Amino acid sequence: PILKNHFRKHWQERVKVHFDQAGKKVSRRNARATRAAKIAPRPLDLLRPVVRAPTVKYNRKVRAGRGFTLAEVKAAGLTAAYARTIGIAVDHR
Amino acid sequence: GRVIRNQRKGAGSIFTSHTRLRQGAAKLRTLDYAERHGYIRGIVKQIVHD
Amino acid sequence: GTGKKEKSRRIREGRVKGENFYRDSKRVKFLNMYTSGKEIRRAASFQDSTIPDAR
Amino acid sequence: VGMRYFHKQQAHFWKPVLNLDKLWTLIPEDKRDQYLKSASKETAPVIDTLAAGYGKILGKGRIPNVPVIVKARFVSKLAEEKIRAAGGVVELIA
Amino acid sequence: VNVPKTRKTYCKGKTCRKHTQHKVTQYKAGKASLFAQGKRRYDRKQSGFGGQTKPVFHKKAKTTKKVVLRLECVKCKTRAQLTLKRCKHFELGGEKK
RNA sequence: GAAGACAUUGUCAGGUGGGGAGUUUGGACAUCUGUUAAACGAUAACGCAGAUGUCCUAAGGGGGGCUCAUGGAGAACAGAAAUCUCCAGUAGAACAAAAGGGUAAAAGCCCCCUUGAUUUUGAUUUUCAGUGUGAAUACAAACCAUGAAAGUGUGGCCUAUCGAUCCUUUAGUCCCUCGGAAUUUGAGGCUAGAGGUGCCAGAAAAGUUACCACAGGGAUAACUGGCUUGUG
RNA sequence: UUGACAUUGUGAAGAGACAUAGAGGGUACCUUUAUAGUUUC
RNA sequence: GUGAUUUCUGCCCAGUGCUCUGAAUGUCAAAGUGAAGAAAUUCAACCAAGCGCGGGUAAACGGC
RNA sequence: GUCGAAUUUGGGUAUAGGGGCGAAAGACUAAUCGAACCAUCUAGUAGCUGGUUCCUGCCGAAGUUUCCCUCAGGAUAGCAGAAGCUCGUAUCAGUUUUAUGAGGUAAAGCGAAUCUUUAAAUAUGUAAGAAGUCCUUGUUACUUAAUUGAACGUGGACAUUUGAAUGAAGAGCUUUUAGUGGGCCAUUUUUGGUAAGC
RNA sequence: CACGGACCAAGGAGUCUAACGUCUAUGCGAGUGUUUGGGUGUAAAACCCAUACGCGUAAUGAAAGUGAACGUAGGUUGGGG
Repeated sequence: PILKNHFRKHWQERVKVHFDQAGKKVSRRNARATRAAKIAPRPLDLLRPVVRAPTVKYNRKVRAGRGFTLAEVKAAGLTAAYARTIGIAVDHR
Repeated sequence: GRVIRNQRKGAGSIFTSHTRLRQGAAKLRTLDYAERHGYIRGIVKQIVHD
Repeated sequence: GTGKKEKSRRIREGRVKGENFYRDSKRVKFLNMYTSGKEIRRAASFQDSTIPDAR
Repeated sequence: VGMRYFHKQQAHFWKPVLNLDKLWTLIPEDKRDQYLKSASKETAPVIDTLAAGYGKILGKGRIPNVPVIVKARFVSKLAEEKIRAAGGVVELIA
Repeated sequence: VNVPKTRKTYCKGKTCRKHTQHKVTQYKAGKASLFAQGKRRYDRKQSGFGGQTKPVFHKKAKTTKKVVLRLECVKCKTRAQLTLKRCKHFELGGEKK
């Protein structure tokens, strides 16, 4: 068989090996505990909407979007600027 | 090849004019008012080798 | 530059390697006879070292 | 060899096939035996192939006698004809 | 050589499919048409510095071309090409032997 | 003072341009007949005597007729030297050409009709890796030519006469695509040919160095196997 | 080294064309003419 | 380039390289102009220098 | 050799690598010049040379084919090892015998032609049965005037002298990869050459 | 009479990686692959897991496209058991 390897360039300079895979995970769970004491009563992430995905291959599913709208926040009975302080993401676009 | 002789003149490295002993630049008098509307009288003081 | 090329000269006037604006086309075979007799390791010209058939 | 196709993206060509051999693996095991012990046009088990992740229904082997409602985007000639032998329809969902 | 102006050979135009009367012509190459695919790739590649990039063929040895001879039908007007061998003098029609 | 909407400067375009830059500057090669070649085939040498890069709407097909090279005996002109005529004539003639086969109610010479030198794609033979290119042979499906008929014809009586990739171009279909959706130009595709690489399984290419540089090869003459002497 | 474009403006004459400004004139026509204009060498 | 002095340097402008107070419609880029078309685009006519043609030159390469 | 000048020389200063400077040798430019020295790109590339580190056991080669700007090298085939798989007497063989083919060489012949009328020895093709023979009649869109035939069958009949000799550390099949692709000598035959360790 | 070797000690030459082919061992088997990431911890170990995704279960076309039972998935021949 013919096989295509792309190694003519000086590739030995740019090689990154991830020995810190078990290191950075331990250094990431210490961020989710330091944030959880600074944000002390609050649930560490905002509330996300419900969105149906594009691109015919994936439109059968449903997916967590980015923010609600200016319209869904109005129909629930609260303003947009007050919604972001309560903990609710609002997407204007 | 290398740079031929006449291409090497215009750098002025060792080809500059020898000028230690020259008396000065032999120019006419600067055209002022008196030389443009009359004459002026001058004395020759010494004539000298340059 | 654009005029003094081999492709653009022959169109003006109307194949052996080394034909130029100079000597000719026939002189190149002639002036290469001074280096003609050499054997390349193909024996040399005019020494074939072979027996012909003389009938 | 052929014509060139600029900006190809395999999301316009997602269509995995599904032979009529399988056609009952989409129903789980504990529900699988119950609809086989019913030839009822009253209760046909609805099969939604798109939720399982299958684009087109092709007819390869032979299915049992039980009538089945099949929902799919694309079916072929012998695949649709074989289900009507079992007394089942094909609802073209999009 | 010398070929006749008229020639009765097999046709295929969804109606004839038989030996019908044809008229003879000689094949000539078409216009260069510089908006083709090969010319536009060749023009973009020569643009810039670097000089000549494609090979330019020099060493010619043949003296003849093959006579290509396409035949126009007179009923269905379907044209069909046909070849001959290499020849030097190719006239057609007149001068019966 | 001079000069003036020109010069100058900016950007593209043609001409010139070893003063300068980069690089290159091949090793009976593709073929057919005879022979070397030693009773299957294959078999070398810068073995050998010779051919080819064409030619022909007939010098391709089919059917009918007929016998050639050459000699003997004869006809005003006319003889050894045209035409006439008979006797013998296994081919001693001829077939586009080298050469070897094959050929007599023919494959030759004369007349009659013609396009099978066509369309569709497979099987097989030769060089052979049983790849390609070339050339060839036998079938099937058509559609034809010819002959009273059987049959014969998929070019030349058999062996030599030739060309991939990318690109260009025509023919085929009247089809497929231009990816937000259509129309009309345009472009790209599938099928089958052409334009050519003679270093012919296919690079685009001039010299010199004794001023020379480098990686490597190869020498040593004079014992063939009685090898040399005085008589063409 | 040669051409084009840019830098690059303003005049007076000359040769045209239009826009306008009336007269005539056999929706118009078209020989005429004035001017205040925009441009072509 | 030639190489003191004395003495002498003859012929050829065809090629080659220069040269020009020559010639003029042979080739001839970009830009611009005209025509066709729905347009991209295409064919035209025109077109500076050079080249081509004509003239000069050998104490220019040279051929004597 | 030259020795009052185109002389010799100190210090200052100017020109720096495709550059300088040269009364011209391709000279000189820090013991380096037909293109200085320093460090980096750099462990540049080599189809060329040299080297390649422990023992025993088993099997064991090639210098040849076709293609290549190929001739100190590659790709392909051949030869070689390893892994094994399906089976188990089996189809066989660098060999003879019986039968039957094809050859045109040595000899013979010129009272054959002008280069074969005749024809060996040695080498070579194919057979020696079960996938066979025989009988009867089934299928078909082919074939024939015709079920006539071709081809394949149903069924029935014939065993180990079942169709010559000798032999057979099994026979068949498939992957996979190494090295090699510079050869040389002798008998016999022969070419080229006077002959040659040609 | 081709090249290297005065002698001794110590150094001294088929290595690592990405994508694969044949073969062999192991897990599961119409499926398989936990480790990008989350949970957890005696803390770069171990153990646990979601949705996806990669290869496989369908090919053939340049493409628009289409997409596998006449029959116990067939008939004949040779077949281990």
